[PDB]
Amino acid sequence: LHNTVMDLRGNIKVMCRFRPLNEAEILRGDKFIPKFKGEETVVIQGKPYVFDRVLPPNTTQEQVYNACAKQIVKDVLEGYNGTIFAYGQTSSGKTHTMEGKLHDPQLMGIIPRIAHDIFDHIYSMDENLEFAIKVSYFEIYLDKIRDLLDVSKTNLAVHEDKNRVPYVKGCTERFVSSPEEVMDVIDEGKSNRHVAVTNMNEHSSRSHSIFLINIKQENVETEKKLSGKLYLVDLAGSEKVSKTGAEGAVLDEAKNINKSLSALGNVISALAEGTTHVPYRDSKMTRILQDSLGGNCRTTIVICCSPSVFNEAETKSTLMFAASVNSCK
Amino acid sequence: RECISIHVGQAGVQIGNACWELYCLEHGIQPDGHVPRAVFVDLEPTVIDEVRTGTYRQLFHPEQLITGKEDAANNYARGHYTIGKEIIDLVLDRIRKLADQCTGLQGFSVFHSFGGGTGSGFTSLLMERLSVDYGKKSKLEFSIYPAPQVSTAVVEPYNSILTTHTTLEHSDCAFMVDNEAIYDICRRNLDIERPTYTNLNRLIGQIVSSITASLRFDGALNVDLTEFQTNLVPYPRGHFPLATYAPVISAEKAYHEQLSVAEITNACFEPANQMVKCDPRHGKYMACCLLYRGDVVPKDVNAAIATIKTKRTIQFVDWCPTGFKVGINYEPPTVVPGGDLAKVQRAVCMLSNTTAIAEAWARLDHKFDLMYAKRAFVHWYVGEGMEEGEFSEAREDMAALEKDYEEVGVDS
Amino acid sequence: REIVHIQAGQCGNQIGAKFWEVISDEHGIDPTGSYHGDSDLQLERINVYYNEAAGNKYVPRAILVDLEPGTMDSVRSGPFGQIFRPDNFVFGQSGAGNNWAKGHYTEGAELVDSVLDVVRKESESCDCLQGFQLTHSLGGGTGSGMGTLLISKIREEYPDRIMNTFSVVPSPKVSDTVVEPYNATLSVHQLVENTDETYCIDNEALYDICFRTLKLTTPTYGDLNHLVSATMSGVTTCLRFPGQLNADLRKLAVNMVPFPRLHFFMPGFAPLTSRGSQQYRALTVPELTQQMFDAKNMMAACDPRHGRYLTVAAVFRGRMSMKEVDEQMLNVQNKNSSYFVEWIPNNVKTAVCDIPPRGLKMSATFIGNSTAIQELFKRISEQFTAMFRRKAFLHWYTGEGMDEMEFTEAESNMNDLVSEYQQYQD
Ligand SMILES: CC(=O)O[C@H]1C(=O)[C@@]2(C)[C@H]([C@H](OC(=O)c3ccccc3)[C@]3(O)C[C@H](OC(=O)[C@H](O)[C@@H](NC(=O)c4ccccc4)c4ccccc4)C(C)=C1C3(C)C)[C@]1(OC(C)=O)CO[C@@H]1C[C@@H]2O
Ligand SMILES: Nc1nc2c(ncn2[C@@H]2O[C@H](COP(=O)(O)OP(=O)(O)OP(=O)(O)O)[C@@H](O)[C@H]2O)c(=O)[nH]1
Ligand SMILES: Nc1ncnc2c1ncn2[C@@H]1O[C@H](COP(=O)(O)OP(=O)(O)NP(=O)(O)O)[C@@H](O)[C@H]1O
Ligand SMILES: Nc1nc2c(ncn2[C@@H]2O[C@H](COP(=O)(O)OP(=O)(O)O)[C@@H](O)[C@H]2O)c(=O)[nH]1
Ligand SMILES: [Mg+2]
Ligand SMILES: [Mg+2]
Repeated sequence: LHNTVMDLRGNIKVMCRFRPLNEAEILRGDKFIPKFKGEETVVIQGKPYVFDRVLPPNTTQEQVYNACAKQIVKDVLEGYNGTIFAYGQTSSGKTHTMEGKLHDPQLMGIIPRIAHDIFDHIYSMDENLEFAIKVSYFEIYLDKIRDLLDVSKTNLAVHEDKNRVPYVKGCTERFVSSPEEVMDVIDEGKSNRHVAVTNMNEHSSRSHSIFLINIKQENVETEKKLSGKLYLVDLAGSEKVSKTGAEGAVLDEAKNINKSLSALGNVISALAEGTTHVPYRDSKMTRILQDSLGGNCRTTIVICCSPSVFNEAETKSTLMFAASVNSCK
Repeated sequence: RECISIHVGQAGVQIGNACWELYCLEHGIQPDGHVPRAVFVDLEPTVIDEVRTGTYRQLFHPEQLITGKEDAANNYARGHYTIGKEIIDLVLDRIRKLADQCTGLQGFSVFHSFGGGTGSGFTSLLMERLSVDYGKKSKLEFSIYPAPQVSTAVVEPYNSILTTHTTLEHSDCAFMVDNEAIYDICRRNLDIERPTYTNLNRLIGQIVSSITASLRFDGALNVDLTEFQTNLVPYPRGHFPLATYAPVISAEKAYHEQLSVAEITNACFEPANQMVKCDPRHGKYMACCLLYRGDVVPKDVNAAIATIKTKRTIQFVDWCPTGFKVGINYEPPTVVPGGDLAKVQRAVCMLSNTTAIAEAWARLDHKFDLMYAKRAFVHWYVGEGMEEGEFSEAREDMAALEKDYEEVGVDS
Repeated sequence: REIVHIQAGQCGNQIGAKFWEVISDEHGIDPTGSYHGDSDLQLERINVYYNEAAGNKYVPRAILVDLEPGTMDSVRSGPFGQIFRPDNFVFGQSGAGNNWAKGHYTEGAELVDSVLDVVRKESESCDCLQGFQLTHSLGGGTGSGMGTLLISKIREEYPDRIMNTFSVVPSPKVSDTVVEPYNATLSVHQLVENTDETYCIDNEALYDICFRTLKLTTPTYGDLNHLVSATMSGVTTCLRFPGQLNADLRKLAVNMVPFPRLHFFMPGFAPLTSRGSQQYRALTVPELTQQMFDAKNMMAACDPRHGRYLTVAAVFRGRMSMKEVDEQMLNVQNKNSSYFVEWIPNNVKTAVCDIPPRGLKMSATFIGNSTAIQELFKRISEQFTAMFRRKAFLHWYTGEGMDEMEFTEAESNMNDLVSEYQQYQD
């Protein structure tokens, strides 16, 4: 039993990733709250089943990448869409999973690995395929699309394609033909990302990030152009306004962005599981990633979570996201 | 000895002006006499202004009248977090400035309207900030929880499942008076299809007078505020008893007024007279505080109650032998000169915790889900400094309030 | 609190004259005179629509935007026309061409900055701003295009203050213009994405409601306008009055919009009886809900009976029993459980002012958010395609610096908007 309830199989679920504690904090104040059972249940308070998969505080970056992104990259190279969503609050491990360190042989994230696998097929399988890897990097800040390359545009617009599906026109794209140029785009975009001035350790994301890898491949013999889009969406942080006390800072401004986008989130998995079509074209995020939210099921949601007095908040929301589907039999 | 009061939300303020009226009325202190002992909060000026323009205009200090010219918003979030926040400090200041001036107080009788913006949200953090600044006192909040079918706001439940969960871990005893179930009383026990809000207010304005006013007033069987929560709450959940009044007879129509105790007390347990659509559909009482006032012989009571204790169809909880706090005052009630209240020489304002609300909460919780189930007006709160957390996590909250009010009863 | 009206285009303008014709009397403000107010209550809250300068001159705080002089020069050369401070008149002597594109990208885009300028002078007036009222017609240049721009800018300048929009959606039966669906589809687009409360009125839903619900045989425009202005007074201004249970733009907004689209409503007035005879006074209350909730009497074109409701706001304004009000609303909610959507236990938002419309005993504005309005954007959207397909009078747009993808955009958008709205009718 329990399998028939997997009606959600929509895969569009959200794999849980717990980050481990470092020795400096095991006895500072932060202690385990995550009890793991098997390799797919996490007991936090009252909770008898979780969902599809829980990655423990012993799961490698490589291991997270295999389950979550490796298939999505494979499908993208055949001309399909895929989405990888990322979520988790401050000190949950987001920076460590998506990029990690830019050149680290096994501590590197998702984006440097995809970049390595892309250029390992290129020049080994190009004899009729002419590849152009185009990267685009933009943020949604105050629900306006701010391009993060070239000259920062404080707003940027969508237009519609041949099928009447929207896409971000004018988004500055650039060629990348080796891994280095991809890193240089990341360094450029992060240096203008809206980050709250906390202590140096904390990285409080107030702007949601969309990293586009557009795998354009051209075929030389009469067959035409393919264009797989991999949307790597780094969600900005969620912070419990009640506790922190936003009087007036980019706390209030972030609270409105993170809540509007997480709410649209809720409807999108619920629709991706079973509903009639609904809140598309509501926000710019939704306008950027729509074609993926309807077809090639590859919108892996990778939510982080670190034991402690904190992170329990954003972890909880990450679990509440794809928890309902078929109930039951 | 005293008990401050914070009337929050237009409603809590209308009811406030009312309860505040009945007061001087039975204390011989006309328009301009002494000095109140409460405050008024609202994020919509025009309403507190009514206390600044209308009657009982100069009986207050423009200092105990807090307003936020800004916006009310019939949404918890905004009133609690975002906007409501800005005012709170200032608000507190008075309940700390008015709390100091006195002499060994007992608590703050809070007046709010569960399903509002300024009433649900705001207070939520007002009572919140109190439970910490004066944990060592009484926090009896007098609420006007959501009409069972005749609600107003479209969101109401969002605002009331949220004022309950945030205040729950902060109140001492929460009195409840159902707006609709009071209308019935105005239709069935007074006859009038013309009940202005100004009436329901005169009513609670009565039942309330029986709580503080007269009780804090000498008598043959005094009952302190603490007394309540002690003799009234079996468990830490800021338990919510129900308010009921006895001689709710019409001062025009019928006239049997002279309705000796033996009668007015029986008239409290019949469900059609309790300012709450929580008809004892099964809810076993677990403690009642029969506050009497006027000419009453203790034996009359210690008999009229005895007769009741043995009606059985009035089934009291198991774990409770005797749950009847008999509060006797002297001075009879005091009806508005010419409203529509009979004016007897004795009354029974009995309040109690009844496993009955197992219902009322249920029916109000369910509401919530239906909408949350579709997020309905969710974007209105999120965009106001709230999250999927506060809702879902305040739903789970009440869930254990449906189990609580179930376990403490129905079982032996 | 406060608000700043906006008279975009001629229509939106013509109506301005009627909205202010009324409102003033509902506030005792003579042409340039002051507050003659029969009472003293029609003053403690005026601010919402005026400003203090002289001491007898409370000037309406609205904006008059239009690219056709003659118009504003008819509104400024007639009755109350001499109460607006000239600074308010943001004219565009250019050719006010009937092109959405001519008043949104080419001609209007210039006059915009000289507008925003004032919309800021008025916003930064004093106290605290609530939102802006916007009148116009979605079937012309200065209306749909330039007015639809005015907001897209307003909503970037104060994404906090609200935005009520009073649109005269293109009446069905007969279109008082030809490209209508062009100027329309293009403006609704802008609406569904900036203003957060829209009250759609139909010149022919009015006629009807004005020729059969008012035996009125010669319903001049002035009238229609007058009727409309009657509703927008019940909405705003009204709630800025006391009440057993009062609300205000937000309450109205925060109780009426379940989903961010912005959604459009359909206003309905209460006592709508013919002069002499009819003066039946059957206005105890069941008579007002009788009214408000019937098909006819909905300023919209579509009929509620053709689609559930999401929210309803009976904004009454006249001494009544919070019992006979709160009660009625219920039976109403049960006699028609069929159409009233279920996932909202209490769709209705009862509101209750005190003072009524100057000369009347009891009234009640109705602001319905029914799914029925699906069957209107459908209409509009249809007309588009049937003519877009052949690019009918498209050269007047493109030739004005437009895009073949712009029209595509709007239709789709507004077209999807139809879709969604059905997601609840079911
Ligand atoms: C002797 C008497 O009682 O006369 C009434 C009257 O006969 C009736 C027929 C009025 C009359 O209204 C109309 O005939 C009408 C004309 C064009 C468009 C719409 C309506 C009246 O003109 C309208 C007028 O309305 C008001 O005074 C309100 O305050 C109203 N004011 C205006 O619309 C207004 C008109 C001119 C100049 C300035 C303002 C209002 C309503 C809502 C919000 C704000 C203001 C009233 C009660 C009457 C007359 C004078 C005959 C009615 O309308 C209103 C809006 O009240 C029509 O059905 C109602 C029922 C009324 O009993
Ligand atoms: N008994 C009684 N109930 C009232 C009175 N006024 C309002 N109510 C009820 O309380 C609720 C109304 O709350 P509102 O007046 O909308 O709001 P508020 O709580 O004052 O605060 P805001 O939403 O910010 O204006 C409804 O359920 C009314 O039925 C009153 O004078 N007496
Ligand atoms: N698996 C891991 N191994 C070693 N260090 C890690 C690991 N995961 C996270 N960290 C470190 O712990 C901190 C959390 O990093 P990141 O900086 O990854 O957090 P978020 O990105 O979780 N934070 P925030 O963006 O503020 O909401 C950083 O100092 C990381 O270098
Ligand atoms: N109710 C109403 N509609 C009007 C008025 N004037 C024009 N209209 C309507 O507006 C449409 C024409 O647009 P118009 O206002 O001339 O556009 P613009 O002046 O170029 O912005 C037609 O559908 C008319 O019925 C008016 O005073 N009242
Ligand atoms: Mg991070
Ligand atoms: Mg109020």
